[PDB]
Amino acid sequence: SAPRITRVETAAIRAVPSVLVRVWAGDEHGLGECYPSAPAAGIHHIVMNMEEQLLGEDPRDVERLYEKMRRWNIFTGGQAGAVITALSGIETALWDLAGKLQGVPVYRLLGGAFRRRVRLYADCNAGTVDAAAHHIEGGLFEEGSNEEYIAVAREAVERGFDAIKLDVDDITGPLHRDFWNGAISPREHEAMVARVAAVREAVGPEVEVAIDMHGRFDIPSSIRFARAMEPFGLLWLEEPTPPENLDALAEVRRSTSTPICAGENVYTRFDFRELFAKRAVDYVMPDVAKCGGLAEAKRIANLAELDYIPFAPHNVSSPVGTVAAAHVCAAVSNFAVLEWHAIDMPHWEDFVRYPGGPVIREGHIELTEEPGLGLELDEEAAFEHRHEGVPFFG
Amino acid sequence: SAPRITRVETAAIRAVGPSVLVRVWAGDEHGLGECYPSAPAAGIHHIVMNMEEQLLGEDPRDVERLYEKMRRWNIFTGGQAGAVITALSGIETALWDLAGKLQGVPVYRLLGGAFRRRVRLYADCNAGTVDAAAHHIEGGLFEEGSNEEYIAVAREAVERGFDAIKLDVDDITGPLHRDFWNGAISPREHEAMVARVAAVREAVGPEVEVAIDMHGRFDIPSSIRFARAMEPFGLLWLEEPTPPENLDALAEVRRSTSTPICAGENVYTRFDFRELFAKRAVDYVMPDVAKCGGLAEAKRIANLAELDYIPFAPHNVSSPVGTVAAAHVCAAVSNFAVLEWHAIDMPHWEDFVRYPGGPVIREGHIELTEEPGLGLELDEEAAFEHRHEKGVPFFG
Ligand SMILES: [Mg+2]
Ligand SMILES: [Mg+2]
Repeated sequence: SAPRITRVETAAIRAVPSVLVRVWAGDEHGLGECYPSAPAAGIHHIVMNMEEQLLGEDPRDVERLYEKMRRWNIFTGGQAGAVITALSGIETALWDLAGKLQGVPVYRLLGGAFRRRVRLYADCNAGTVDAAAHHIEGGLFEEGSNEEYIAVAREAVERGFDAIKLDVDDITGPLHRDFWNGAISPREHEAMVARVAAVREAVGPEVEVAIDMHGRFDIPSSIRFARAMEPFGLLWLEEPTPPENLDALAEVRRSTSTPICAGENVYTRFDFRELFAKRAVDYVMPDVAKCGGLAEAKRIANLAELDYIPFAPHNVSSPVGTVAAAHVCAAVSNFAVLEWHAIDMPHWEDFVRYPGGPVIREGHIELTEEPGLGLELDEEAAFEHRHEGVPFFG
Repeated sequence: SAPRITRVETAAIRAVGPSVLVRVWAGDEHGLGECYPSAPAAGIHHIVMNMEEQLLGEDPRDVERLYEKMRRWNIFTGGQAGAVITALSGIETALWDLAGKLQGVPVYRLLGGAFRRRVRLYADCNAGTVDAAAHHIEGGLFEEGSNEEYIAVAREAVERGFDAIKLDVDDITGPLHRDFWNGAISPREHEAMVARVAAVREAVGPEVEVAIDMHGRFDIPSSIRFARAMEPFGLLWLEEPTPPENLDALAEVRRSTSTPICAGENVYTRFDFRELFAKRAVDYVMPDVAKCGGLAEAKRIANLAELDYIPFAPHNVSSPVGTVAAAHVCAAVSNFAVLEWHAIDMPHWEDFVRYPGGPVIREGHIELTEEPGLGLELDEEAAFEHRHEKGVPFFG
């Protein structure tokens, strides 16, 4: 029927505040989500600014369409982050649209499906953190902070999960001497270990538990703290050091038996190419809605596959972004677990209408056979949660 | 008195591209900075604005501490590089300016001092051909006799007082380029390029310095074959033969020829230039102060290169505001070589700022004053006359 790109519109929903991107091929459209990065207003204008390049194009050639917007930003931050996260949502939409247009589920456009049910892992939060992921409410030198954690974990296993994840950082805490260096104090140190030890005993073994450090610390601290984690048999220790020098991560990884994980803050495929080269990790966790979309993500997984490195994507978006990734995780032979950060957000599922009923069930996500992404945004619901600048389509 | 930050405003002008202007206030006082023309100026705008809740009340004198505040503030919000970095770059400049006005000392005297007082520039002789993605408009490289048009400008620059010229040689959208996706150079497309080079060299002479940009569009084979050909013309350097992602590739090319390899306009932050210098991929380095991270960042970057005896020649595509700040840094480092000027084609470039003596540039050089904070002033008038309709609201 020779379809063509007709219009591209955005919208900002409040979740974990992500931006939705809709791409129309006449009466048809695809839906995309953009990792909640920097200001939503920003992603917005970046995405809309990509419309010219899109208009009049054929949706079925998404990979080509990707390289197009990507190379068009070479001199305007196309290696960057925001510009790419903005591209992540568009690409998803295109994938959604292409699948529906040809009438096939996205994963069949990614090489088929190695599996049809994807397993997840749930995050467990303490108080209230800010944009920099710092605890405004709660912390190491707190009180029922640990119990608060153990509780969330319990509910997580209860709700059907067998993989949990929690952070152990607090830089704006009283237990931290200086904000600028990455040093951990003797006392600050053992306080962390205890937080870990506690949850480990509560959940007992046979329950995968990963720990996040939000890349705040220095070489010595990271190393010290990592050896400490060894007797706990963690699924992994996330970003011990700052995301900018991968050589440091490698040095840390190389220093202990505890497995290392990162990827959340590395963008293009070219960058993971370097991450892998430095043998910097045991597990890779890129974010589909943030790194460049499903296509980019599959590649990254393919690269890791050559080294027998497990693929466990980072995900902190609505049911949309989450399903986008589910599709990727299904066409990748070396997938491990997909992240879920919504144990604390009751309305999460109201953002979309999924076939079976809920998206998540028994700790997994059961992908269907419907055409492309197989979703349906509930517009009144989404509006009921719209972030309030980024216009809601109209 | 305890100056604290009080207000942060933006504004998008029309330089070589829509560029966000940043103004920071600490009471009656303010500092001025200019962002690099990245993506939609609106995005740069918002990013900058979203940054205000982090500055209010801060002592704008500990500038470096504030960059790290915002940079680190953006760990999980695209702060590793690109847009967010170009944005902060503007805000950084402002503060570095504000601070100088407060302490009452020119900026270079805050960056460790000056090695030289007047900085030499180089003229890009492809300024008006500008495509948002660096592609060449209405024809490109080959055509009737473009070589003529280029020699005209080359000479126009020498006359203008310059002794350093920059030229393009890529026409990916031209009739002589077989495919837009691979980066192969055809037999005839190749001769076309060398022709452009030869034509300009024979015209201007051997003492004028000429560098050539490839806008990083080619594969290993083409880059290498073209580089080996650039050897006889004694170029100043050859800019980005391969795409800006893989530096190992850029390094592989550099080991290939005797033609000097230069790069750096597409890499942000000290952390990334470290890897660059690590791979020994450049003969020259050229980050962009209004894009990479700020004067401070740019100085660190120069220092890293100094270690390896590598020349520092920043990429410049901004108005008098960004441009001058760039010279402050050019002054505070021993390995400075040449700063870029990309406005030979726009008559009102100077009408944006009121500069101490007469104009800013004078005979291919920029002389620096002892006037606190940069030493320049926004001709609010001209500024607004050339505002940008698309949408970032002016200073109010
Ligand atoms: Mg994380
Ligand atoms: Mg260039």
